Amino acid sequence: SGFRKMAFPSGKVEGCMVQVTCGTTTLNGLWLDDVVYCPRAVICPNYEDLLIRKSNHNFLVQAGNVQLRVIGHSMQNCVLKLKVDTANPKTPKYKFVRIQPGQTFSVLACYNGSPSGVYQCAMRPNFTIKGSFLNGSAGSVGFNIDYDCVSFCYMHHMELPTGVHAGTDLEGNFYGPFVDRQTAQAAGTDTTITVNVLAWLYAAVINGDRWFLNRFTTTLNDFNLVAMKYNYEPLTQDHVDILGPLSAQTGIAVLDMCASLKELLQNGMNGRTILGSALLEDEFTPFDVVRQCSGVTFQ
Amino acid sequence: SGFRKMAFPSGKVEGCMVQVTCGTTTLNGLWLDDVVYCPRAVICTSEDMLNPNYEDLLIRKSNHNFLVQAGNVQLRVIGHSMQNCVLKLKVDTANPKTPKYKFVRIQPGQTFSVLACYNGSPSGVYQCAMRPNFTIKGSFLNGSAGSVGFNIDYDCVSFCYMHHMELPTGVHAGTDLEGNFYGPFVDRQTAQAAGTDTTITVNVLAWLYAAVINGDRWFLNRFTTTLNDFNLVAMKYNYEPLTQDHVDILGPLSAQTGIAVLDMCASLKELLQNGMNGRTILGSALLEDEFTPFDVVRQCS
Amino acid sequence: GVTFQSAV
Repeated sequence: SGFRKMAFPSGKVEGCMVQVTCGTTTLNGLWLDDVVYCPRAVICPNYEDLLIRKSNHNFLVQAGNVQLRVIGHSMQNCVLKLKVDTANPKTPKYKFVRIQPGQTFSVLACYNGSPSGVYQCAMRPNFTIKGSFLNGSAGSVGFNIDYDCVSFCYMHHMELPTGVHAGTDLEGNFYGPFVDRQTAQAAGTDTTITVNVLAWLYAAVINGDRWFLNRFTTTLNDFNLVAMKYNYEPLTQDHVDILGPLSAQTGIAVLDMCASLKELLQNGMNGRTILGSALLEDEFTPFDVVRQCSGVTFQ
Repeated sequence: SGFRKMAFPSGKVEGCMVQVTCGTTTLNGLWLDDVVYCPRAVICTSEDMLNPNYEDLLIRKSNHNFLVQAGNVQLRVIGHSMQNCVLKLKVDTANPKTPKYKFVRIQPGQTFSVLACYNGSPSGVYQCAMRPNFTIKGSFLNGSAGSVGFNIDYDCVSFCYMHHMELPTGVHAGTDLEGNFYGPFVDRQTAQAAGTDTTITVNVLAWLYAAVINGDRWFLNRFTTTLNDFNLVAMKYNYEPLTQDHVDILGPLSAQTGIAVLDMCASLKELLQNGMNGRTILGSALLEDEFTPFDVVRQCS
Repeated sequence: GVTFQSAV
């Protein structure tokens, strides 16, 4: 029993974090095989291309107490790739993936190359993440573990004026309409991740919290008409399919649960809580609920 | 900026987790140097879990009755002893991944990270607090016993919790790493109930300070209170008493924000009476009590 | 309703 915001175990990623320094700028790097990935702003309208006329020795890469020898450098989108002379012996089985809005991941927040904390975050519909980051955190990474594989999906770059965060995938492509320069940028209107809310209502039912179940059912089209009016993401048939397991495991068909959620939006919670929350939680995916409630492990 | 339930990176603990089996019973163990620590209930039979006599059960065991597996490697048990509710299995190999560590017994209100494991393998990491009634509100399934809670301030892993059981309300009970239960609980499946839980007041105040640090002031008011009057109000909402120690502990956050501790207490009194009226604080619509004053300083600027 | 959380 119980249900917590649960991150993936971070050990495989901790052994990849290093410190990257160029001039007076220091941030974090991700050391995989014989390349260190970091935000290209470490070399800093900046002409990043014109600025990389530095030598390999201009980039100081420190893994713990060891200095890594940089033997090449190149830029890919907003990420710098530092080639080093030693492959990371701790490199896990991994790949780079670009996630979709609504998908969650674990963030290993790092400073000066040292991991400091781990938490779960969701890619918001407006392509920000509601992270917890201070100066020096650029280059911290986000990841999921699929089976045995670390899928890296996020590299942290900056904080927007509302205090939410923006970054790239590991190929340097920003999530959202953002750029890595000091210009006026704002988080767009955000929406609620409907399929995740339903997933969390299933988690609630699995944990015996059922007061919001009702006799009513609905259709995908009828639910979406109401939900769009409350700035909820549309629910697609794909979402219905993905919730299939939880719908079966609880006896609440997705559209039956949709009628419960439909009522929660129009009527509020009437002073009750669900799983210890007084708002509708939308940063658990259907897979997040399955992994936590069935005890899936990673080796 | 931002404020999240932030756990410690779990790698230093992941490298200590093993699987312990005795007969048909399996749980997790904590392999530090040449000792594997695990709940002594691994030696119970499914039949006798109401009134196990652990001394009697343990003396009937041989070292070779304990199957200890680190990954695909089987560790050889060369000795065993019981300390309170924890079994200590001596093995012939010191764990090469043993971090710098210590054992600490924590007080209610303290937080820690939990590495929930099954069959010696990690499932996830989350933050938890020792509740005033000495339970923890964990996320644990059958086979999670032997998972540990820990902090890693600086370079040292401080182990403070080993998981044993789930109570009928769905919250959890376990021990420190010397095998002493938190709270009045015992390693028996006899009927046990958690006392009424209360809210960790000093943590709520710390979290309001985190909210002000992150630029939110809507809940402040012009009033101050006395310590005793605040405690009279707080008790009526099943909040823990606030002591002068707690007031002292909040001194730093009080200085960083310019809001005196008893001024923040008067704001909490008003929040208890009014609720949030559709607003949120740090992304929550209720008053959060599992961040300590130390946690806030660790996370905030 | 108290449960050890070993596995059997």
